[PDB]
Amino acid sequence: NSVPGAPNRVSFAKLREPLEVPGLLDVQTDSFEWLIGSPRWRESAAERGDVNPVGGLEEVLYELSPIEDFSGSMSLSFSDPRFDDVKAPVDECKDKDMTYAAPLFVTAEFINNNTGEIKSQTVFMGDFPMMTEKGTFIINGTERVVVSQLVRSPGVYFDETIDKSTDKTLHSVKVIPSRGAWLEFDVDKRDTVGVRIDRKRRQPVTVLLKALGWTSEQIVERFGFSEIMRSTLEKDNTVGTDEALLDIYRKLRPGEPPTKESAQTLLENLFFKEKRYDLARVGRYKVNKKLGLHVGEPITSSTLTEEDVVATIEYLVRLHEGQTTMTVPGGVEVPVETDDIDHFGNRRLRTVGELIQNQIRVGMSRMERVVRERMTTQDVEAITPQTLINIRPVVAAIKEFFGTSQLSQFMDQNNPLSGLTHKRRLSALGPGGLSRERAGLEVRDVHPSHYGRMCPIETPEGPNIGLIGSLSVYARVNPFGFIETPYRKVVDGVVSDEIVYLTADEEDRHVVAQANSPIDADGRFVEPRVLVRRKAGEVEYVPSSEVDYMDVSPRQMVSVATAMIPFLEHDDANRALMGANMQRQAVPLVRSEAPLVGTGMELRAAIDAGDVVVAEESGVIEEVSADYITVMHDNGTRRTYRMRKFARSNHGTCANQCPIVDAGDRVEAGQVIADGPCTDDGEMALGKNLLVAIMPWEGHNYEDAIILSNRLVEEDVLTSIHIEEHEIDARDTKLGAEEITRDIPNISDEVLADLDERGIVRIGAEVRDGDILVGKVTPKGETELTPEERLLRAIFGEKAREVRDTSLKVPHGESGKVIGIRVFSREDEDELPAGVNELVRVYVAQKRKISDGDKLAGRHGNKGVIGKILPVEDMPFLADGTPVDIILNTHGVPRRMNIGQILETHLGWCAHSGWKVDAAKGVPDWAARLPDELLEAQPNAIVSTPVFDGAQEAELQGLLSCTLPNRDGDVLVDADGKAMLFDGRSGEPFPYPVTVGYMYIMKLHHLVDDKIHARSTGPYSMITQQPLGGKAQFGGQRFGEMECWAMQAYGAAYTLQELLTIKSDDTVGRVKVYEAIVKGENIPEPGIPESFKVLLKELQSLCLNVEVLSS
Amino acid sequence: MADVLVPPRKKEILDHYEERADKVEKQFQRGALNHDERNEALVEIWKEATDEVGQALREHYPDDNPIITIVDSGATGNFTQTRTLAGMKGLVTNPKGEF
Repeated sequence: NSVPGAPNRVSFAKLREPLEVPGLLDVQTDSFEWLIGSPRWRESAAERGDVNPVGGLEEVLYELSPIEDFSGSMSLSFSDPRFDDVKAPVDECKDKDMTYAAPLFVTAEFINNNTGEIKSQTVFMGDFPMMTEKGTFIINGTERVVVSQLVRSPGVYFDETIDKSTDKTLHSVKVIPSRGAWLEFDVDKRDTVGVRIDRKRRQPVTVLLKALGWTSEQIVERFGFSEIMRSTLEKDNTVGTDEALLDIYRKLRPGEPPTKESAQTLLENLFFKEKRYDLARVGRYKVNKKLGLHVGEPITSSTLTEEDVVATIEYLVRLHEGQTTMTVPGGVEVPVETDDIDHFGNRRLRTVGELIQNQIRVGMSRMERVVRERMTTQDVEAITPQTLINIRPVVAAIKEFFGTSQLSQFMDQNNPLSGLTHKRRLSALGPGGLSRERAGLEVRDVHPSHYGRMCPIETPEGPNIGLIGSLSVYARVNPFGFIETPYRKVVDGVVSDEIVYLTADEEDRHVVAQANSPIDADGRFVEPRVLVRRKAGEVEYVPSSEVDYMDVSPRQMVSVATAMIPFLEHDDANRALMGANMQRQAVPLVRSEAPLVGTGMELRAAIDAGDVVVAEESGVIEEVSADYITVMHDNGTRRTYRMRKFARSNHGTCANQCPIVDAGDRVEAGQVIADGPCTDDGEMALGKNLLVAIMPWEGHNYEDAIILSNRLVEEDVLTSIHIEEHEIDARDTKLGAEEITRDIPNISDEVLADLDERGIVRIGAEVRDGDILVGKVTPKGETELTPEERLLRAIFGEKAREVRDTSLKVPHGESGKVIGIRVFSREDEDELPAGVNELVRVYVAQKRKISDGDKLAGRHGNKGVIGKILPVEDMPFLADGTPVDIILNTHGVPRRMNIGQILETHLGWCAHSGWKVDAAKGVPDWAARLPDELLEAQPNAIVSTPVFDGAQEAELQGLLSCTLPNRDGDVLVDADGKAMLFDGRSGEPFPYPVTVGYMYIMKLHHLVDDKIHARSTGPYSMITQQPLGGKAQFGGQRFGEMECWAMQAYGAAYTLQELLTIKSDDTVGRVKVYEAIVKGENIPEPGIPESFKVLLKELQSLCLNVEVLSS
Repeated sequence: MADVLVPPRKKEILDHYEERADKVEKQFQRGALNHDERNEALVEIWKEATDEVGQALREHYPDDNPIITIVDSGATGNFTQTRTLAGMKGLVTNPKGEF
């Protein structure tokens, strides 16, 4: 709905969602254009936050502006950041391995104080990478995405603990700011108040308070009610600002002469001279709200105010006093609480914009250091910002960020959804966050503030559960970086349509209703007792007068990928989590059938994932061809959209884009104009609608295994194209030059047949494991030839041609056609890395079909490998003769608590055969609440159940009992949802009816051909002489410690000796074993390994005489 | 889903225990007991409700019901999973460990 060419997909939504789904890639695009200062963000600020522009780069330049020397005679202020046009379009950068960037121009200005000048220029600062339209950076030629990170927001954290030795509440504060220092005001076991400043041996308050300009009389003046502070005043043990600050300098700076002026200046230097202390905009707003110091005052002065220090002390001592609220003079009062390190009022989103700003700052500070050092060395009346600015540091910083960083990951793009979900990802395990070992187990739980700001379902199921999540559907990131959330404002018991966004703090302040509540078509609630959420996550039945906010819609708590699971509310959270994590692993099939039963998020997840061409402005198509669509935009202009037929993804999968329009169709702006890899008419389609029956059949579908018809293989229903890339470089060598040439030393003309002339294969040659994709010959020089080899060479008339062969050969088990060959060479001026005269990449590709061991899964977590692909005749067929296509198992359904698949099954059948609500006697109560034009449906008619307002079970029962017959008079599936299957193998009918239906299942990217592996003898490691590791090489499987225990427990000594001596390390023993096997002799007695001789020489190298004496 | 039968007598059981939950909440609202004791009372009342719903569910099903046939065979799955499939989920834990 609301998309011009929308598949007419009838929804079961009883409710009516007011707000549209937002610009699902705004968390990336808006952040980046905030960094730049695009006119888009300028107008967005004009709307909301028009106080002033902060252009990211701009803020960095202003804060740095100016670079003043110590003598204060010369100043430099780089200012006014500017961007040129991208050096190259996207596709060219992606093909030629260029980073998609654009230059930075900045007006530098150098000013001499004593004589008086300004030296203004336009300094090239560096080639800055640019976000594409899809929210990705093409850095280095790949497609990297910067994942948003969650980190603790700067601010004041008032927290308290208990002391089991005393049983007293001990309150405390920390003000951890950006680029500043740590400070702690604590209340200890006694009734005193430690003021530990910068990590070293506590302090009583009075020292600072006098050093802060507050006399003991003033201390009483403000802290009179504070009996604890009054007691600490009695305990002060010291009085006087000068003496107190002097003792400060003496202690905090241990042993430093406590001269007054250095101490006075040090107080500022650490806390008020902002060059060594800067709590940022985010922290400043946070603390302002906490202490309520200011409201309409612009967010500025990003440095500490002592006014806030004394307010912190007062708030802390009143918190220990047990007060409810506190009024600070000069500000509106605030309530008195503690803070948590999960509540999203204390964890913020350092989006891509802020991360790049921080890295640019790390660059700019180095630049400033170098600039000022050189300025001091440079002679005056001769220099200019061109001669001062070194732009190496900024380029180095940006490069080391985008490349070689934890938070800039290859966009996992198996299916479009995996793309749109690798964006919108929240990752707490980043530089500046926490490691997977320092991860407090309290950071992975779903604190009740996550509702509407982070999906509780979707997280990786590995050792990352909770550290990586994904944003909600409707979430929106505050300028400061706090995850806002839309709610509906209910006033005077009247629900309005004025959507208002709230952060977690105002979520705690106010009280929130539910969207599935009886609104009486006027904004009015119906029943007074209403479900509602209180501050601490509590759930309560408030009378319907104190509700001031209501949820915008159901399925607000949930991510993008999980919102695509029909009947989610029936599935358990474990299997729904699995379903969401495997809905991103489907592969693009060759046919891409839309799901028969789905949610509303199949269309909005494709038109916003970027893998579907979109008609920019209305027009009429003229030339629709498999490569280009020409649209005639009404007012004169024409535009040719170009496809990407058979383009390799970042995980080897196809990326075709075929058009869906005809030469006479009229299109509107924002319409789907061409499907992508996984799409059909614009609706995300990751798999196929396969007929499924739920009997356990002959033990082949035993313990999650799945059987298939041979129809799926034959008719190419499940079939994924995989395009693999191979690459050989003609690097220079000392002995000579490696030449990619057809001729190769021993290679005969038979194998050579494929190679054309340059050395590359011809587009289309069916290569198989061992073929010569690229023929490259490397100089070797003269080496001795064994007498025997010389004899053979002469007898058979073959000379040496010392130049040795190192041609590229297709890896084991990587057959297929050669889609295309790309040759980069230095002669063509291609900018290959130094030493590479030629780098050729060959794109082989295979049409992998479904196979025993391939992993298939539904949308409900019900994964499983393919146990056996049965022929079509030994498959339980219906009374109509139609065979079922897969057969799941029954025992996996009840104990995994995911009966969603069953409901999806039944509804699926209903949607295939089409129903006709028997409303001749009026609409039955079963459909009394069902929308119109659902009273009847057509065969193969598409339906949708939104997530949390889907098909009430009663609706499914009635629909299942109201299906129309196929072609004869034959209702194959009775009211119960089951059918009488005939055994295709034996012949007799099954004695009990069986559940059948149409379930939408996917093909996961865990194919067997990527997993099967074998080694008899292959490469060997270097330092130690073990077999190597991984499928890229041959390698073996780690016969680890636990397996050694297992075979010690059996008592198998000879096998253990084998596997640890003459299969891994016994260097002289391996060749003897191979020779004895070939000659057919007893396998030789094993020897000492090569890990009890390296040890011996190390111990005779650490000067510990380790010796072996039998006696 | 025609084979997952709900217990007819669930709504009456839930009303009977909802009255007791309401009364406990009222005795808390009138200050007769502190915050923890009412939580404990509600926990016990809803445990009783879970037991009663499970019992009614168990006595409702036939023996040839495939779900209960799978369970009482000892093939797989305890009875609680049947109780959660049909009937009542019951008490669900805190992130900290409480109910």
